Amino acid sequence: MELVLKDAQSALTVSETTFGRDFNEALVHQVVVAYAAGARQGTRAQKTRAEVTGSGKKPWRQKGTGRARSGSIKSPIWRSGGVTFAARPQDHSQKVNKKMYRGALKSILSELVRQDRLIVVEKFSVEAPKTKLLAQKLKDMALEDVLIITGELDENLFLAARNLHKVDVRDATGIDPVSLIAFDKVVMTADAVKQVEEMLA
Amino acid sequence: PKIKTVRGAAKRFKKTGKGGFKHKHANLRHILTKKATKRKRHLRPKAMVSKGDLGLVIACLPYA
Amino acid sequence: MRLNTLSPAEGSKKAGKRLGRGIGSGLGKTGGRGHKGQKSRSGGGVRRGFEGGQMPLYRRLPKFGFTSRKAAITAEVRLSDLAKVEGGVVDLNTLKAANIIGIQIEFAKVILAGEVTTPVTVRGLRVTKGARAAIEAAGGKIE
Amino acid sequence: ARVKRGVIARARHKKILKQAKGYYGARSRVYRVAFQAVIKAGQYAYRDRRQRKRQFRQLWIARINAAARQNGISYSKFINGLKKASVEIDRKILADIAVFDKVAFTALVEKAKAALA
RNA sequence: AGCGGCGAGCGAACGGGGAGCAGCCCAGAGCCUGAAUCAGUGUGUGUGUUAGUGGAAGCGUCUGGAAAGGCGCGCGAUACAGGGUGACAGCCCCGUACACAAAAAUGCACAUGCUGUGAGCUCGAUGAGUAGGGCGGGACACGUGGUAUCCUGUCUGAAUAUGGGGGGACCAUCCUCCAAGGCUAAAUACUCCUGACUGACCGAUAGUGAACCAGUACCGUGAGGGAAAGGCGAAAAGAACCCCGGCGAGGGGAGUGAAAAAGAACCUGAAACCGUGUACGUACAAGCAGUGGGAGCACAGUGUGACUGCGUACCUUUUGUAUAAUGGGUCAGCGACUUAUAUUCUGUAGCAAGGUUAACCGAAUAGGGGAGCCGAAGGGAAACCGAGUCUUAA
Repeated sequence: MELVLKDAQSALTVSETTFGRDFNEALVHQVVVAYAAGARQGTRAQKTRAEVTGSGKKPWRQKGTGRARSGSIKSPIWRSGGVTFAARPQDHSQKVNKKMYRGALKSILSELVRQDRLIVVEKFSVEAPKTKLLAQKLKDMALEDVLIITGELDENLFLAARNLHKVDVRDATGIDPVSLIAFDKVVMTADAVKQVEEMLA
Repeated sequence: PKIKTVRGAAKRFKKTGKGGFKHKHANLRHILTKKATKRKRHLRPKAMVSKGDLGLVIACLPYA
Repeated sequence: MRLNTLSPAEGSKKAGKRLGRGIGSGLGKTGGRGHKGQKSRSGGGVRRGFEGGQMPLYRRLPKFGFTSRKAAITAEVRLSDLAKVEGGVVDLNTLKAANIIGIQIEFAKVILAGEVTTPVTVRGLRVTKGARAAIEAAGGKIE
Repeated sequence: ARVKRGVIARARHKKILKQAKGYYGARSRVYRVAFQAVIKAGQYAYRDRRQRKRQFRQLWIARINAAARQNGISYSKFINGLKKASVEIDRKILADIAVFDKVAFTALVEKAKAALA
């Protein structure tokens, strides 16, 4: 394919496999859910009938009293004892194949040039590490909810979007399923789209 | 945990190419003088496990 | 292509049987288990190969044979693997460098299983009669 | 994700107690009794949509039989005399005529008495 | 693989990928002779911990009881984590990002001075009631089995490096090691406790037994058991005063307040259950109390329902229940097919004669890691042969 720049108008060359694939929705839905489930901190637990504080004394006798038969004050039928299938902390991660993860990202980047939400820049830096300048760096660009993806380790630019809520700065190696979708524009420097084209082959 | 193979079944059956199981025939251990030589001749090849028994064997042999 | 627009493939997610939840679900009041027996109890159900108390099939039948301890250290080399051995010389130790056989293997056999194409050199292995007639049919020498 | 079920069990119970208005005693107030009052009342409603079409045909036939006999014929000979005359009025309208326009029924009986005999 | 009433079941190693990786002493006398070590103690430095300090910017306006809301127009941002404020605050407050701080006492490194052990070289030395054995047990995945190896209660008993152990009965080779002395960091397991921080965790019958003076009240001789019980309002402004009453209790005013139907027995205030008022029905009519038809009446379609046809609850369990079989006084809340891992099958998705990694590393859902696993070849008990192979002299 071709990716026209923001103002230099000199479209750098990308492989059409990575930015012009047909969209696979079942592939992208699976990798956007496995990203979402692998973000779960599965930290909860309840108490089974073993773990509730109480005695194993049978409350009344088995026969004789006209009550229903019981054998533990910690049974789950009873108030204040026992969750039946109580939770444990678990791992909600999913396995994604690498060719499914890379096929998803190649299918998201192909769709971002379809709905014109990929804009490739050649440089996006900011002189001072100030949020005020970047707040401006995006008015002339006409951006409000954006994800910046750079190839270098720009810490001046990185701090200047740390307070802006709708602006995210990445490093071209930590771009993911849900970040390439949940932002209105994706803006990539030309050194960064060289690397992203590479890792997705 | 892993499923434990019924180890006494893993000595009676062996899995074949299309998926079934070969097994030695019964009735050829002892008490053979009274058995006919024709009858003992047909118990010497290995046979295939029958249709109705196969669900009981793949239950027993999960790593076959 | 937003987060509230992505769907699974059709039929990729079946729901999952929820048992004991009323008359309309078709799984209420027994949980698909039927009426009172061993198999309708919690944890009930007999072990594998149980036949009632009839002698089970894996105990009705004789054990036979032995484990070889030489079949565990032998492997078969298809002719598809004679092109991946990285050098045109198929030793035993160069089949392991390409991850073809396995590191604990002492004997390999090259069998006629598909398309030897290149000048190859099998040294120190066994080949079959078909594989010998195919390695030499592509220009290969067996030692 | 614990789910408390007080809101939708209240609504499910309230829906059934609302169908039980006018029922006697605990069949209007108590859910356990009012549920099987409402389930029985729907069972009867199914059955008496069948019985309604019989009970009215019973009522028409009893009125045509009376109104034929004032004109001097039985119900059987009047219905046979109408079919031999190829008159295709049903019994709902034949009974409607019999109370509202009697002189339009004495004409129907005459047209039956003629073409019968 | 094996073990195994060869049943139920038990279950390895070798080898490979990783985390972390240090080796040293005594059985000993010399030359040299603090000779690095490894410790403790003390100044010294670097660094935490134990108090803290600074933090950056918003006003009009409408609704409202009150603005943090709406509409308008600005400003901070390495700070839009969070919390509080009369409703939802970047800019009101506390903070946060950031930049800083220590009398004194301590953790850690380092620099070490001073003390204790004690190097390096020459040589010798090479751990005996032991190994092994007989008996009985136990541990090894291994139940004495053909069974190694280890431990040892009992009884015995070597060789002493030209010698001894092991290599799964045993023997011969020939490979490998040197028992009968000891020390040894990291990778590992855990959390009474402290600090932050997080949650597709709970939200007062839940979550700890315990949101509340809870291991309490209570119960037991005792060991021990073991509760229930949260919410006024923004702020007590928590009701001055007047009435009835017994200088009561409760109430009615007056007042506060946005609200007292927020009045403390206090947010919301459901249902069972109990009343009052109104409409209709009902004192000659027999029964699952409804349903179908249906007058009359009362309202503004609703309500009631005379008379009338049909009509023996629900569940459970059963050949079969109105059954005089089970269960339920009723309401409200809770209450029962889960979870982990392995396996097989269907759906689906990716890649296909290949497909996928595990641990771990890691700027952490990326990338690396192909150890492996499954598949592409099977017959045979096996050796073996191999698109065939076993059977069998054939």
